[PDB]
Amino acid sequence: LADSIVPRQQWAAIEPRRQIKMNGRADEIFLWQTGPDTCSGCLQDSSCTEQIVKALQDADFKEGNDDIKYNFLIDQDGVIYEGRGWGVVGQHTKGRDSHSIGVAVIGDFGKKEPSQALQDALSKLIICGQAAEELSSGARLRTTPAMSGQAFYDMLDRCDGLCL
Amino acid sequence: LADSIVPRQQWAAIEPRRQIKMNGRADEIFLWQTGPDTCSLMGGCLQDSSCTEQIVKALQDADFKEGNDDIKYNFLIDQDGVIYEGRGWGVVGQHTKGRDSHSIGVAVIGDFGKKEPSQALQDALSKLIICGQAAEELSSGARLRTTPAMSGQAFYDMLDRCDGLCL
Repeated sequence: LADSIVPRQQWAAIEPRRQIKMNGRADEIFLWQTGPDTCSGCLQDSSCTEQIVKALQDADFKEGNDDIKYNFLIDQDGVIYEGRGWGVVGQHTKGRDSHSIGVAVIGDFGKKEPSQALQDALSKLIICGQAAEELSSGARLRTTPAMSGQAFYDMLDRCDGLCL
Repeated sequence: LADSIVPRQQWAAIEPRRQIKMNGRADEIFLWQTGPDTCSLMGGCLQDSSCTEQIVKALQDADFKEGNDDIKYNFLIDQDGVIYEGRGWGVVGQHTKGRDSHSIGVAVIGDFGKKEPSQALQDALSKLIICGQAAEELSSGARLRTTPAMSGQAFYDMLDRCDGLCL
């Protein structure tokens, strides 16, 4: 908490091969998980989650995407990573990328719920985005078990949103 | 909580005479109170009513008259937690003589010589900084600087015993 969002240059990101500007404020936030297999310890590691971001971008390329598919990413220790950033249409939620923000939580949460550190980072990213008119003040957080993992989904269901 | 910062145009701001950009993040936040004499201009209002937007405009007018390039502060916060955009992020203000080049000036609307600021105002203050830091506009260790003369005894006393805003 209290740090800055890690910019594209910190994790040595490649310029995108195409960047489509978003038509004003996003009013939705789609939460996805990178997967229990992301590894291809380093759940926090010593700045290991930073090369994972770099890698995810590389993966997203071979897949035909214009750049890493998410607008932001968050690791289990609470550090936020700038993906496509604010104002750019991502390629994360088929057919719904145009007016939403796509966030990816690094790791799998099909069995274990997210750390309070990760949850806090997410709440922060939302509050700050809204403060700066990047996100609509009513933006709903959307996800499903298939998207962010049963453990993550179950948690939002219990705390009617992020816990505490 | 989820509300955006109020942009210049929402309070009918007139464009700056000149806008000087700021090289590098700001490493310090200077706190100033608009004073007990804030209700002066026309003569509750300082509370929830949005008469506050009219006060921000009034301040700008006062600052122009004195020769400033625009309203003196980068941001202003009222007692209900509403944050208003002054000069905004990345621009040098004219709020703390000699120290404007690498800092952010925040004015708190009211008189805090005797009464501490509402909790709503503190949280907004807290949010502004944290979001400034997240967006890399303020350094990660930026110090909230002030004195009783600048922001009122009551405000100074509170930050002084909590080494910054109280949790």
